Amino acid sequence: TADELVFFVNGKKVVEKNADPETTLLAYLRRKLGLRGTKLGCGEGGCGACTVMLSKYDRLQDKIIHFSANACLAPICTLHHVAVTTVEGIGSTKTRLHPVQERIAKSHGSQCGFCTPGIVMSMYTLLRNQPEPTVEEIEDAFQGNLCRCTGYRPILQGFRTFAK
Amino acid sequence: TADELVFFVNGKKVVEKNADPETTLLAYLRRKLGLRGTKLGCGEGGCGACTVMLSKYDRLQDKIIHFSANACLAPICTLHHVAVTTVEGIGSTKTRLHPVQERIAKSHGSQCGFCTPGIVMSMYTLLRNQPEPTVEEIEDAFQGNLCRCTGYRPILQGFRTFAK
Amino acid sequence: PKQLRFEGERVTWIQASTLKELLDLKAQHPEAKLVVGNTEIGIEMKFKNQLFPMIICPAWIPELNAVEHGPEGISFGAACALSSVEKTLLEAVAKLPTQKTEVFRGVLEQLRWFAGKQVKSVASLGGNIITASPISDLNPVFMASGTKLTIVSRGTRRTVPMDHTFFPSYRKTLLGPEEILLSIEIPYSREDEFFSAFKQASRREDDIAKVTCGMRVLFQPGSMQVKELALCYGGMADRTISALKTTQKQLSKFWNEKLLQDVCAGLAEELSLSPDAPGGMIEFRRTLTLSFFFKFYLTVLKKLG
Amino acid sequence: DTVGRPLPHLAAAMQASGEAVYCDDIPRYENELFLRLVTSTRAHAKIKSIDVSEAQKVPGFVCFLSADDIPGSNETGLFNDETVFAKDTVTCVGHIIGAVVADTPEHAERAAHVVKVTYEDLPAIITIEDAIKNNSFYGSELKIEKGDLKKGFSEADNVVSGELYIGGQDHFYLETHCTIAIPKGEEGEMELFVSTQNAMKTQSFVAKMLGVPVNRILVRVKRMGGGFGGKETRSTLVSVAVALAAYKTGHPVRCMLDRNEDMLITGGRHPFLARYKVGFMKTGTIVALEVDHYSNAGNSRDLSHSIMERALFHMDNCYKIPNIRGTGRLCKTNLSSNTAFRGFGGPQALFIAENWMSEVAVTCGLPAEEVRWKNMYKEGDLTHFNQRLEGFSVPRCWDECLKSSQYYARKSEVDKFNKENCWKKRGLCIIPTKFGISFTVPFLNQAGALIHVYTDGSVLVSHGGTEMGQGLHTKMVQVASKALKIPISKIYISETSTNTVPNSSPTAASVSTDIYGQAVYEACQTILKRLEPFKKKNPDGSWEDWVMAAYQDRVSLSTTGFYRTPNLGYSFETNSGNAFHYFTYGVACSEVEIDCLTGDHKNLRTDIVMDVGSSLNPAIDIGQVEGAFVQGLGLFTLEELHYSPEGSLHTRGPSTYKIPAFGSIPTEFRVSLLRDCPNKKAIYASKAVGEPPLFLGASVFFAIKDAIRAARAQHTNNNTKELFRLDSPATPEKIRNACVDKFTTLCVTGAPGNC
Amino acid sequence: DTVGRPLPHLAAAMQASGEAVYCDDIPRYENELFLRLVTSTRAHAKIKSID
Amino acid sequence: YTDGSVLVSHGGTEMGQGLHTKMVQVASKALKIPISKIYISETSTNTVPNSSPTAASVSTDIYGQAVYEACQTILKRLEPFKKKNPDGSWEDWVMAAYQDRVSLSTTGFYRTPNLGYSFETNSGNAFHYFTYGVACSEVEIDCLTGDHKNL
Ligand SMILES: Cc1cc2nc3c(=O)[nH]c(=O)nc-3n(C[C@H](O)[C@H](O)[C@H](O)COP(=O)(O)OP(=O)(O)OC[C@H]3O[C@@H](n4cnc5c(N)ncnc54)[C@H](O)[C@@H]3O)c2cc1C
Ligand SMILES: Nc1nc2c(c(=O)[nH]1)N[C@H]1C(S)=C(S)[C@@H](COP(=O)(O)O)O[C@H]1N2
Ligand SMILES: O=Cc1c[nH]c2ccccc12
Ligand code: MOS
Ligand code: MOS
Ligand code: FES
Ligand code: FES
Ligand code: FES
Ligand code: FES
Repeated sequence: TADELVFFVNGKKVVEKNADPETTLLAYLRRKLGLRGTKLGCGEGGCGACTVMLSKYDRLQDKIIHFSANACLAPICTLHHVAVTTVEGIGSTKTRLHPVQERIAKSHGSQCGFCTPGIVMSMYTLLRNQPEPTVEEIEDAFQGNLCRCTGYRPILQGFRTFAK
Repeated sequence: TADELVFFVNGKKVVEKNADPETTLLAYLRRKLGLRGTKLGCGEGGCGACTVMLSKYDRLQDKIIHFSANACLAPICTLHHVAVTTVEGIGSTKTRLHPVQERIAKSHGSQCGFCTPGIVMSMYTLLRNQPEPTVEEIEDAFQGNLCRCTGYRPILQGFRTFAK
Repeated sequence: PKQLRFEGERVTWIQASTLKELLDLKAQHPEAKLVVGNTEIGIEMKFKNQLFPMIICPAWIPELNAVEHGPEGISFGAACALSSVEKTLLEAVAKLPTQKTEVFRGVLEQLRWFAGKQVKSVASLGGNIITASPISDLNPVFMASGTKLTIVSRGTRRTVPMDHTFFPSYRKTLLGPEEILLSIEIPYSREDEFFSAFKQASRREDDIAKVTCGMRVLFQPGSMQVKELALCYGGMADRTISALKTTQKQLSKFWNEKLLQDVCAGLAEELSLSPDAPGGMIEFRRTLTLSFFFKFYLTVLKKLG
Repeated sequence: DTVGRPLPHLAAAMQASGEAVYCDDIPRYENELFLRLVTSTRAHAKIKSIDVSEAQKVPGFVCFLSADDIPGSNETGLFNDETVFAKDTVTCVGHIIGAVVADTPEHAERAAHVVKVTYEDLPAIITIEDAIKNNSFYGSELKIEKGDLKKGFSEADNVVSGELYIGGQDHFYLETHCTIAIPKGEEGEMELFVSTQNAMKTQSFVAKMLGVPVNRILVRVKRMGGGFGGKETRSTLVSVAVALAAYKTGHPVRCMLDRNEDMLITGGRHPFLARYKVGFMKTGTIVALEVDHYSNAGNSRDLSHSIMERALFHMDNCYKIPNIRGTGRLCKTNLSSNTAFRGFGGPQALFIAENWMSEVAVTCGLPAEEVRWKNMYKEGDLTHFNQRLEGFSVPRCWDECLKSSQYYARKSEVDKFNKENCWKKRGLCIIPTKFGISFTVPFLNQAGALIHVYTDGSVLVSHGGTEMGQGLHTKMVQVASKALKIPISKIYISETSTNTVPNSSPTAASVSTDIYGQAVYEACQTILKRLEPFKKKNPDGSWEDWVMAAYQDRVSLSTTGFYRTPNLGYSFETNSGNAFHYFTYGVACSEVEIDCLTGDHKNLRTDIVMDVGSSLNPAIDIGQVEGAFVQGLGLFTLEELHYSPEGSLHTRGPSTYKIPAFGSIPTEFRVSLLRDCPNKKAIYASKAVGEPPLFLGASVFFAIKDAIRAARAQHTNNNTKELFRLDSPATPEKIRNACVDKFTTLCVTGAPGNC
Repeated sequence: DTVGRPLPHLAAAMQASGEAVYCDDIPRYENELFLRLVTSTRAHAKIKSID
Repeated sequence: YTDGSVLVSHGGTEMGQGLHTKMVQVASKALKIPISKIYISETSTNTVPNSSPTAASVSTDIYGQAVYEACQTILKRLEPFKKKNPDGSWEDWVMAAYQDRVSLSTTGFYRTPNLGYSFETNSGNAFHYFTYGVACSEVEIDCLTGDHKNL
């Protein structure tokens, strides 16, 4: 007889009464919750298209912590009492874009657009931990994100505006 | 603690484990089974757009009986061990049309087509009871079917070919 | 927290709240599979069609997440994320004298261009170790440094330094069916002790034929005379290995051109690859084992001077 | 008028917010099913049995589809030499044998893995060498010849001959192949949503497999998360399978490939082997060239022939060669069929050209830039295929790149560095390129549009081209706005669809802006012609006023537009007629530092000058230059596909196949568009930009080769005119092995050695 | 040339078979919702409140 | 399309009156090809914009003319290929046209001439023409009930 799985997505409570241990967060977001901003690019942790932010109250540090994770590899069964933030949780064209989203778009950092949600979430996570990053911290933030279209220069240029 | 409802649609077994007494056969056919040949035209028994054939074994008469019914008013809960036949159960353009279907089409008995399934099922039911009906039996078969387009003449003329 | 049970089509998952629970469940079901970050298990299930009908997640257990500073080194619970290890070691390097942080600096070098922030935030330290990939960038450093592993089951507890014997065969470690890795102590460097780590800049096969290494030398006090030498390599076999035959021969020798010659001759022989060895790149890999040692040799000379 | 302004890509904000819809983002129907391909694990074998008994046990399993289920035809592919589903024999690892259909993609995946296939191996051919030895080719030799090779070689002071190999490339679009197919249940009707550059062939191939007329099939393409040529034809592998599932079940069905499936099944860039011989003077002037090209085509023809034609058209790069013979052969092998990839045979031929040119310079003991400049075409020269070079801007790009990159000063610094460092070396190279613009098949150089102006004055544009991130819809909106003299805010493009513009060519060859821009322009002209009387009657009224007046006077506000590129048609049997409309040109200079002990390297600085005529949108064009260059840098230096001896791909995802990362790009990365160079031959004086810059990535390769030469001077021997073979990609393995020293030779161990 | 001939309505066979698709016959998306109008019960009136 | 199959779209909608049937008959006559090569799938605002409602009984008249005009445009474009291959098939001619980069897509349009009645001058044509008919009916009434039979 199974326990309920309880987590949050974009501030909203999810009660999953019949969690399957095999279910990934990416599958859950896209196919149960209908939040399709987060993408599948490889399923093996190398491309970052599925990048989300995770938050929890770490009982051992007595502190709220925020970090990035590949939704394609995160079992939902690891997420009890964790808060998930996806690209649609930080801004939209129907409300207002987040500065991260505005800057990558206006700086010509998005061509086909398929990698853009993952990169946005990598930058957002950095700013959530460090609102005054250095140029150096900004490049290291993207080792887990691949883009086939842009050659990366415009993405870094637009984001460097957040530095120091 | 509810019992299972078991019936048949076009020769296929339906096992409803959670039947709602308020569910009509028309709603079940269209919105659970996805058999959309049977139409809603009034929901009050007057138009026959939702006509299907029901078959059951009669104990008192010691035979299988066949009769027509308005799916819009048939509770699925009355149908335990009854066999339902819809328009898709008698023929199709992907396999072979039933004679009733071919004749109404070729005789100009179908304009917008919305009443055609119900009329087909009324004529089909008659022929299942009486393979050689009289002209008089043919018109009576349709007191419960309305058509707004044809003025009825071509439908009766086409089906007259089954008579004598 | 309390223990949770989730039930799927094929898999039962137990979220263990305490160490006692974990050891009880592992005694009750020795075949139960541990999962922390799932960065290896997820790949096994999806791509190698492995199925583990019982999974235990120990991520919530305090003991598996503890970071402890001791007289001999820094102890990390086995569920600590690599990002946390990296942060702790960077702080240690920043505050402690260079001579004490030679092993830490080696770990940090191996973590430098190692997966994104996403992977490092959930990949556990113990997970990398027990995964036991021939091309783990971490196990060569842990082997060369004699990093101590505390291993526990219901009614057992033992602390062993990692050495060549810890990886008996492909993807296997010297753990019992019931045992779990509790904590990992990365040692302080001593006086007259130096360390380097290097890795190949390319990978062409899933888990073989990427050269990666840890190298340690301990000299007799104030000397250039070798007292201990350890050179451990991934990507040269089906497990992490130590060039023991080569290093044993250098004991009491002095750190000079003759030692460079002899070690290079030893490595070429001891780590020799057949023309048809899995992963290919035969010449390149041999050249790297020697080139990495050369870099270590020069670096140790600069540290000595 | 926004033409020439750096307007952001129209969907950029929605892409950043995760609101832009890609194929798999489309909501699922209540009854929609999922397909997973079942694929060969053998390079070449007879199929003896397919066992689905274990797959039927998987919860949610619907059916297994194979060849016997097809109602129409199992014959498919551009040249009708493929199967939809393999029947008796498999001819590559990854060869599609059938498909599982299930209620979830997880269930489909589970079921597909437990389908058991039994095989009987047949002799396989995997490498180009295998193919040559076995005479295993598609069709006959392709050739272009000009001048007198004997005579040319007689007059030469020096002759250099060699062999060279360039590995292939996986597209690695971030969005893999995907199709949704919706059967209507009437008259064979089906509506498909597909990530494809080729809605027309998708439509035809589906219709052919089903055995229904083409008019029954509607194909819709909103956008792709990248194509790069890999969705020009190979997308039909998934589309046709999913269409069959839809037909068979009567349910909607979809499939999106996992990365590992996509890399195995869908084909990549063609590997090339070249055998070459060049004759040259002591000055470095070229007098004779012979090159035999061989491509690894895989297990069907697909676009292999046209790819080799383009290779042969670019074997000159930017150099005048009076006596020349190039040939090409397509190798038939038991590997997934290779296909279009950005550059389309061009980068391979250009790489081969720059390789022997590099050896000419070394042999003559002259500076490479001097030798390249000396041999460059001039304005008005004929290529080896006898096309005149009109508007030849390479000399301008060259001069400006030399100046802005400070080439000569940086060359001295490179020499200084190499003087002072033993185990690290720097290299620096400057490389030109020209790229012919047009499909080499004349009939594909046609384009349609359809424009409607609604009674509120808003305009809906439809054209044959597809958006894959290159900003085509953006540019078409900019063109329509300029043509009609209304704001971009009044114009919209929703998608590409076979029921708005029929018979479209694939979105390819870098010409979409040129041809759809013309089609859109012409349609706009027709609209203006119709509105002119209303404008005349009300010259101070608004667009809206004119549109409403026209509507009330029963003037049609809907029109087609069409364009066909004029004066095209090259003959191999005369060596005359225009192969291309014009050429796009550019120059790149790159500097690298190599670690001689490890084979790792740093990209220090790259400067690019590109002739794109008068850019419709400099932000988009600079983006295309940068993106293309980085893909070329990947081809030449990072990306390596690796196969078992049995012909099975080992490198099936980002852990084992390394595309350029954030940290891979040149530390200083500069791109300039050449000024004051209008192109009379295309829309609003612009030039095609998509593919031409990719080969410039080879500047990194030749910088690396320069650095290796320095390492060899340091530790290998004393022969400054030595030619060593360096194949592509120049991976750490190749770089390290080339720096021959006391380690590679084992001289450090006390052994005698070749250093 | 069929102009002037009594060709049956092109969709008649599919209409007789229930294969012809009308608006509500279109399958529903997984997330598709249903609307019902709320309507006046008075010929002419001020709306005071809606609960 | 390049198989010779034809897709017709027009501003009119099908409500049971057989408009698409008639449009297919017209297209088949105009193009001189069998009705089996022609299809009408639906009516849509992204294929034919600014359409009048399907009303006033004139849909056959006006969409028939529009379809006829588009068909004539197609025939004109195909004519040279017919002349090069006079023993050939429809399908052969269409493929020849495609490969010679001749467009196989066209619009058609019709505007009814000479309409414009004025209520302030009582002149100008209100209608294009008039349709006529006569009916004779016989009934029997039941004077006691008000029922009747249409005989
Ligand atoms: C994209 C990516 C890039 C990577 N790059 C590198 C790289 O460059 N170099 C490198 O070395 N590695 C690399 N890795 C591997 C990575 O470090 C490991 O996968 C990770 O550390 C495993 O930890 P986990 O918590 O996710 O393990 P899990 O997948 O949860 O478990 C892994 C294994 O360890 C066992 N296990 C876990 N905890 C314990 C315990 N405490 N006691 C006993 N057994 C236990 C499990 O049963 C299982 O067999 C990469 C991984 C990814 C996905
Ligand atoms: N962002 C992006 N840019 C891209 C591609 C792509 O898929 N994505 N494909 C390339 C290829 S292979 C070609 S042929 C051109 C095609 O588009 P165009 O003709 O509109 O330039 O875009 C190029 N640039
Ligand atoms: O010449 C470029 C090209 C791209 N795709 C195709 C297809 C057929 C012929 C030529 C081409
Ligand atoms: O011609 Mo681009 O599709 S390779
Ligand atoms: O003119 Mo008919 O739509 S009343
Ligand atoms: S989908 Fe590529 S890292 Fe998750
Ligand atoms: S914009 Fe296309 S993958 Fe990054
Ligand atoms: S819908 Fe009218 S009688 Fe049932
Ligand atoms: S045909 Fe229209 S209601 Fe009968």
